[PDB]
Amino acid sequence: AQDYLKVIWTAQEASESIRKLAEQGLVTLTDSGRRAALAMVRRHRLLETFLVNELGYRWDEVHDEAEVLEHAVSDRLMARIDAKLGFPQRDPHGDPIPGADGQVPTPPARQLWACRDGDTGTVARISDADPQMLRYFASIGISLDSRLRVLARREFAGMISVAIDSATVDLGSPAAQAIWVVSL
Amino acid sequence: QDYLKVIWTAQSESIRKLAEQGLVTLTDSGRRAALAMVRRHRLLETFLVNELGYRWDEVHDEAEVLEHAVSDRLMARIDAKLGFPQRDPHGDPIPGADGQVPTPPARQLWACRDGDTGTVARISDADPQMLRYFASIGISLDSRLRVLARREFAGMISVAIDSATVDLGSPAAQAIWVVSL
Repeated sequence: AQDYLKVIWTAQEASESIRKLAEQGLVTLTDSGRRAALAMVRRHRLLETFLVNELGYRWDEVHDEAEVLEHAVSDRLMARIDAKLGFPQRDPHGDPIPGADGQVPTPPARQLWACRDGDTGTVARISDADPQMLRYFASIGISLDSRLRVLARREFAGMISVAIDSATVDLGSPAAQAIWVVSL
Repeated sequence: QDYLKVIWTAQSESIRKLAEQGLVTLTDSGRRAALAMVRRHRLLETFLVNELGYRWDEVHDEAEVLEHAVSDRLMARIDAKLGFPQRDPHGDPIPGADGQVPTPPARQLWACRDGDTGTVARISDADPQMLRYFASIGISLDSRLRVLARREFAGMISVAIDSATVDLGSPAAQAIWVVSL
């Protein structure tokens, strides 16, 4: 039932259990659903950061693991992970790690598809909904904090070329439309 | 399924269900499946203590639950973190990935006789209160001991530490294993 909270919430970022969340005064996300979904997101993202940074994972596999440990990790263990991790703020993908209060440090970023020619920015967020995408960005050089310079906006070709802190590369419309970037 | 561990440490109808899986009084695949869970609930304890700053006596109730959610890749990478842990924070030997299991000719403390000396190497984590007792009186792994007075009745034994002299009861002394050198 709690698997849809990190969905209904992450939408702005099967009815069986939907009528079961509202059975807890939880759901139309009310005031409690925000902190519930934000807590579960905190656990998931923190697990991603821990597996990647400490246990030497790659940012594409790290998801399918944390989707089960979230239902077997205590709050003590989670707080000591958050302590060892340096109290982080973001995924290895750039997904913001909220605080225990509802901080959710969202960065002022728009999608690489929303940019135009001559614009520059820093890769602050990469979508994780598909590991092949993260494998591709690992293949090129699109990591976090990478600085991109948009060269060509060919909407007719459904592409957009960018320059990377290294070389140029051509990214498709759905490719460069996951990856979020902060301007200038 | 947790019985796989307790039947391995010493070596109802809950054990027959492992003969159903072809595991048990341990078979080759049975003692090879106990090696798994035993590596889990051991690498997990030494990871909690050594990396995430735990303090024993409360790593049991955690690893006993994480053991049912750790993948072989996760366990192998934890082992690669520690690199390459041969023994529990309580003293239980980490079974080698091949299945060697280090060799500790270790006797009980109560089973020792008067005058015997030896390095302690394994402590039971069944009772965390007992672990806090062992921490406060000053006994931990690798501290040489000397059986001074094994009193068969009523359940007492006086031992000399290298830190002292402790009068340990039988329920306590039945939780210390010791090698002799």
